[PDB]
Amino acid sequence: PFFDVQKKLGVDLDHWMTIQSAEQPHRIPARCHAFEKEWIECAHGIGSIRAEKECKIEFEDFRECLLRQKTMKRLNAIKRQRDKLIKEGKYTPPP
Amino acid sequence: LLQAEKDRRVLQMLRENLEEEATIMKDVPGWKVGESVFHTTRWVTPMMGELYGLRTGEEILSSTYGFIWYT
Amino acid sequence: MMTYIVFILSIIFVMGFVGFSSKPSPIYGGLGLIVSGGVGCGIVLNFGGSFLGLMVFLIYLGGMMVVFGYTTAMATEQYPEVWVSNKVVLGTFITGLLMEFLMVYYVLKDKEVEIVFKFNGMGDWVIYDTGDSGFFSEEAMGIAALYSYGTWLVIVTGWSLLIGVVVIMEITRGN
Amino acid sequence: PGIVELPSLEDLKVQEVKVSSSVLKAAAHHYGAQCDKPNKEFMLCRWEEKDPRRCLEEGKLVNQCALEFFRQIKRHCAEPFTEYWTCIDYSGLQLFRRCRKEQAQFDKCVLDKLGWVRPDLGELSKVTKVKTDRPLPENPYHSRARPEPNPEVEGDLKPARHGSRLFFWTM
Amino acid sequence: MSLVYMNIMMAFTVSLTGLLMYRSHLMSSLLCLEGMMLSLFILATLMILNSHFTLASMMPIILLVFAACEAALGLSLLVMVSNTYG
Amino acid sequence: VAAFLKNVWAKEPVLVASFAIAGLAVILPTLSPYTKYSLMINRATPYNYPVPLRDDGNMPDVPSHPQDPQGPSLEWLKRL
Amino acid sequence: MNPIILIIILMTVMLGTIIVMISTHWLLIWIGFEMNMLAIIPIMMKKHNPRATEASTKYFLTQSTASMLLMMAIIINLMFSGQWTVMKLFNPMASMLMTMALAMKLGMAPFHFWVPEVTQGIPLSSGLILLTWQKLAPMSVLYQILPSINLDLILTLSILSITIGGWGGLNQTQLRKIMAYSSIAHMGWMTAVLLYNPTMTLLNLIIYIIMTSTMFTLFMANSTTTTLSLSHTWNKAPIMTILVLITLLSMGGLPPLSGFMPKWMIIQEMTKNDSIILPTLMAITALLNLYFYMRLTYSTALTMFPSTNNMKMKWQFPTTKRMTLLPTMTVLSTMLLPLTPILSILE
Amino acid sequence: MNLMITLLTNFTLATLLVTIAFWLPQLNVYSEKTSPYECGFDPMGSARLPFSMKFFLVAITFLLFDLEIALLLPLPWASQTTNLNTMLTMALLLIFLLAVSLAYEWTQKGLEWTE
Amino acid sequence: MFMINVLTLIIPILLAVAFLTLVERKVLGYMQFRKGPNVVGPYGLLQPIADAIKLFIKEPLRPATSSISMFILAPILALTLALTMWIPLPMPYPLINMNLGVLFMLAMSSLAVYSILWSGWASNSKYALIGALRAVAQTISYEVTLAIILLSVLLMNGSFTLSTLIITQEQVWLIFPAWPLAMMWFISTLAETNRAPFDLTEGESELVSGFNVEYAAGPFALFFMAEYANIIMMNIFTTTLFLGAFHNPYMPELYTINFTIKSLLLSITFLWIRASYPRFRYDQLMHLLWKNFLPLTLALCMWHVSLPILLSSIPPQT
Ligand SMILES: CCCCCCCCCCCCCCCCCC(=O)OC[C@H](COP(=O)(O)OCCN)OC(=O)CCCCCCCCCCCCCCCCC
Repeated sequence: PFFDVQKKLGVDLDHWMTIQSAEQPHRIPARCHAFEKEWIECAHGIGSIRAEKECKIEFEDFRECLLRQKTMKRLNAIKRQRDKLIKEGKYTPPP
Repeated sequence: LLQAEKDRRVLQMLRENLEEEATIMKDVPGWKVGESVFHTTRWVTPMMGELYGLRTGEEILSSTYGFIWYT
Repeated sequence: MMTYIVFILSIIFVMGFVGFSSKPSPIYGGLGLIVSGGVGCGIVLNFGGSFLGLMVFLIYLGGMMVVFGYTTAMATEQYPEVWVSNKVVLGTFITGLLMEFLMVYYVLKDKEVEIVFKFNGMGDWVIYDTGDSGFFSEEAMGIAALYSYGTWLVIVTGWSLLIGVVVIMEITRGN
Repeated sequence: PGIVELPSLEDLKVQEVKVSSSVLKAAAHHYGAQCDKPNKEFMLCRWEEKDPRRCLEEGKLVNQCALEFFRQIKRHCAEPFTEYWTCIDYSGLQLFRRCRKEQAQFDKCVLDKLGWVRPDLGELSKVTKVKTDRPLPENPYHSRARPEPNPEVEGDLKPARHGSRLFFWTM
Repeated sequence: MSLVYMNIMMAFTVSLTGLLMYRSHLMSSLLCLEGMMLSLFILATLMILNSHFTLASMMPIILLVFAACEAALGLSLLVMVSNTYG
Repeated sequence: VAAFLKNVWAKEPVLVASFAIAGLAVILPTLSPYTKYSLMINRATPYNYPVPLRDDGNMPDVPSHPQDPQGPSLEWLKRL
Repeated sequence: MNPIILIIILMTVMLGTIIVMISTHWLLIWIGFEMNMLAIIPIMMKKHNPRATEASTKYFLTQSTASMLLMMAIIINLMFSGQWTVMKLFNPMASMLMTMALAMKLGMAPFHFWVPEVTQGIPLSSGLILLTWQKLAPMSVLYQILPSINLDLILTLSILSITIGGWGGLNQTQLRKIMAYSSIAHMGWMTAVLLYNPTMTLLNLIIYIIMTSTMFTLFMANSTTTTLSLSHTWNKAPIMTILVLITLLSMGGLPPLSGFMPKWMIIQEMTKNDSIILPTLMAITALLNLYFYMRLTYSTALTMFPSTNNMKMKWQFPTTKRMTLLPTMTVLSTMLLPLTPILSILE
Repeated sequence: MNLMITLLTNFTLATLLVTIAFWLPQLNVYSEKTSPYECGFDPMGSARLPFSMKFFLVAITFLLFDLEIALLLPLPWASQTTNLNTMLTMALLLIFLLAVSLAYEWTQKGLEWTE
Repeated sequence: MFMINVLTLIIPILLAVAFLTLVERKVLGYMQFRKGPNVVGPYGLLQPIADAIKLFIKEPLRPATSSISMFILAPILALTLALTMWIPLPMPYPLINMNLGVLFMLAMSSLAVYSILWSGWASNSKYALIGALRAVAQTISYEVTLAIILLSVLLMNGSFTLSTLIITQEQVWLIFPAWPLAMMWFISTLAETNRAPFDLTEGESELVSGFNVEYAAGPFALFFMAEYANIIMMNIFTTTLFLGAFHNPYMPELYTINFTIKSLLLSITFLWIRASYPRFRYDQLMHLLWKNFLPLTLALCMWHVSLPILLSSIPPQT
């Protein structure tokens, strides 16, 4: 039976370390901060039942910040063509 | 000053990435032109993987692992 | 100019436990751990974890493993201290985790993962820090926030420790 | 899904400030004194709208200010500044408690000739107020649609009807 | 999830299977548990310090403190068990 | 009290002096006049770039030019 | 032991569980578990016999490693899109490891191996404090994290708890063991319903706490570790025994007695949803536990046939052994079925 | 990497010096081997051992007091923040708590060392 | 270039160990009213080379070890730690400048005891075991206290850098702001090394150094090495922590000279203390630490947590 005292007595206990967007010691933005801001802006007043449904797009945006599965896979897709074109010369621009 | 200089440097670098990518990836299996991967288009910081890559690998050593173990 | 050294240290770290966890005696247990843990300093440090790495290099290495090896050394006395047994499945899991670990570092092309645990993703490149913050550790300042913001948290910790004392001695029979 | 657009390479390639951190440090102290009409403004720019590649023009502006600053120190007080940044460049964290003689010496050439009272410990903080003609960005970054929140419970409610309603047990 | 995460998880499960599938020595059990615990320290550290989420950096510390005052308890119960027989 | 403290300070001076350093260390931070100074110092050191705001349509203070005095002044630290 | 220190420990156990209930952060809840272990090791072992030492160890290993597995799941939550809160886990896997972890914390089917053993090792009062109080924290967590629970697991662990754990205890003449296996069965129920309507889970939780409460308290009244002890007390004084048996039938869920109420409501809110077959598959095993317990009810009669009832053991002096609240909980676990419109007071 | 080179060297010279120290004595001019070494009977030095709780408890209290020490270790970073009141309160509180553990164990039969 | 730096660091600490042993024998000699070694070379400067190559050449001498692993582990560890401890010590310049620093030295100093656990473990002699366990006990108990002292005296630096220490020392030696904690930390530095009074011994006694100092021959020239080198260290780290000189850049060798002189004199005071006083019995030692040092360290510590905020000077973390 999860009880909420800390909202009742009006005291913060664990709310400070809870999510990335909280006020930092000397405010330094977290890597994915802004997308926390939009995921909580989307899912704030709703019940996590339909937040699943309707906040999906922006949530997946947040995930793609955190884990970086898709973009990492993209860079990989770049070296995978680069590789087989070491054979067929594309030369290099850089010095 | 350091801020303006820096951000110009990184934008230059990312565009160079864009043109190289454009030359290499011409072929049938088009992902078309260089795109963000997010469902919402707005500025988001580079990964430092995106910036430094294909770079000869010398300065990814000192840039990525450089600061740790000092100079 | 390898610069996979985070991944090499990760691998040796695994190897410590893999070949480690078998054989009957802890006397080599201490060795296996302290090796793997020091390598853990390797990992954490190579992400720039400097203080935290030094704390697993102080508390856990010194305090934990010293107290372990102290009790083990006191509780058990080893005349023979031989090569013993049971290492067979440890080496065979160094082969199954050698082509399984080489399977996750092989199939790592694009994204690699497993069908048992959660997903993973893979590939050769690594993501790290930029956006310098002047005169910040980004860590130790965090722990300064332990003392500033960690009110409730240091309360429950400390209390759980002092209870640590009365429990331990209570079980060692002061009466 | 969305395709990013980045400015033309020639949109970049504006100017140059090439100096060591050492000279740039103390010279920075003085221009941060007299300059900062453009660059604070720049900071509410890229700070307010934040999209580097959006405001870079004003980066051209600040780079202009600093550039002509160093130009004036070139043609105006040259030698004393040179000895000053070369004594501050013996480094070891470049401490300003180290070479003072040419701090007072440098501000002595400057003041004796070009002015520039030194701001000292009051140069900064005191969060600055600045005007900009550009209208503030609204709905910054993504700024999507709202959740369509759920209706809250309202109205006077009376006792329930006939009780627990269970397999039996009326009231 | 990079690679290092995969590998550290495999270490975790090596320690866990080593926990369940060997009852012979008790110190070995307790140990394997503790090594696993170390692996958790490493995970939380690498993650938190990867995302530059600073205010939460305690999780290595306060996760590590109970790696001990609980472990110490473990060894005390080990001694009080050994002096039953041997 | 007097005899008790004389006797515990006759037997175990290390422990008495330890409690003295302790207690005095507890109370003295409350009384001493210099306390607030430390706080105001510690707050006077910026780690993070002061970031400007839209000026027009505001109440005038903390003015644009860094010399214009209307903002806070740590001069009290300049001479102290 | 000191009569203060026990207060300064039990106070910390109460405190720990209160923290597991109150905190909205994971790392805290993990700490609350750590404190309930650290402080609950001294309660067990109170008397220094070796049984309590080996048993307290078997509690300590599986309980502590359970805690660690919990931490692993928490961290995997941090990996996948993550923050530190108490709410639906965003990983299916993290939810898996966490349902296993909270399946060790409290006795469940693959993980129940320790409960009978430790329950017979440690003394009576530690037996009470083990099978009730520490059982409040994990349910208080599951009630929170239920939205991400994979249904197939907790449904499985519930059934296998009822089948295995319930089917057990047959040859057992010991008491503490019987109370253990019954704990695992009521577990199988409370966790069975958990996904559908958790209100009923807290219900069977509370009723269950009253049940084991009067049970163990009676075992303190008549100090009995075996059924033979029960019969010998029947020829010492009757009343405490028939309280033990009637509360055992209430532990079997026999229709007029109050133990039938959680079974009955669980069958409603279980079968108004689609599946009717699984409840019957539970009710069978429930009958099994029953006529076992009613074997323990042919443990007694009058005009008895020979039990070898001995002597010396009439006594002229009543016992002063202090029974804290026996009567209120006795009548409260016998007579409660004519209540429950009151069910909804709980949630 | 630099300090890692220092560790590679400093581990070498250790290894090298050890090796030299093993070679030269059994590389010596004449090495002769006869005498029996009796592991044998229990009373040579000491006998057996009934390992005693005191030392072990010293290891334990070394743990708990470590934990409190390292939990205290970051303080020099924390001594400067914008909340001084709370700082003093919980630093004095924390190490005061350490001293409470010590005071308790010093009140009970623990330590006292002649037994 | 860099390996040149390493060699110039680690070779002179070894030579420093040898000629240190010389100065030891002499100072104890005259302190005892008798001339030290004159008859090996002039004035005694050939004595170490004697001790060195002889003590290397005496043959390995006993017994079956029962562990080939640990026996050749422990010496390597003891050295490697003793050599790498010298890295951060500031000098005019550190040779590795670490942000944390001093707690890194604290940490490795905490690791240094495995050589005692393992060394005393592989004896196969059940008595040298017990002796080793006890020596571990006292070393560890003074790893408790010392840590708290550094965690206090440092709190006037404001950061761990170990460089900024030389910045704090400019106006006044850190001995003045706290003398007593510096006193307790000096005696603490006597602790681990087990210099007299704290040493164990021959004759009748626990004889930890009986088989520890006996056994492993050349590798005893190693444990010998790490012990004395570690001594020179703790003297130097005292010289840096609780006092120091003014660093005049453009001429660092000035500070290097003054630093060197004070450190050497301090070690001289070690060797003559060892001459001076008897030994404590063991329990009286261990619970002498637990009785008195640690409580007063707690008091002084909390007084250094509360003090800097009083006087409003709290140090400037860079
Ligand atoms: C069978 C046994 C086999 C093994 C035997 C081993 C024998 C020797 C064991 C003792 C020696 C342990 C040495 C540990 C070194 C730790 C270094 C460290 O923590 O350095 C801190 C420093 C922090 O840098 P900082 O100042 O914050 O920043 C610089 C500017 N930004 O950090 C840095 O600057 C970054 C440095 C990162 C370099 C990688 C570190 C890898 C460590 C691997 C340890 C392997 C051995 C483990 C210990 C075994 C103990 C028995």
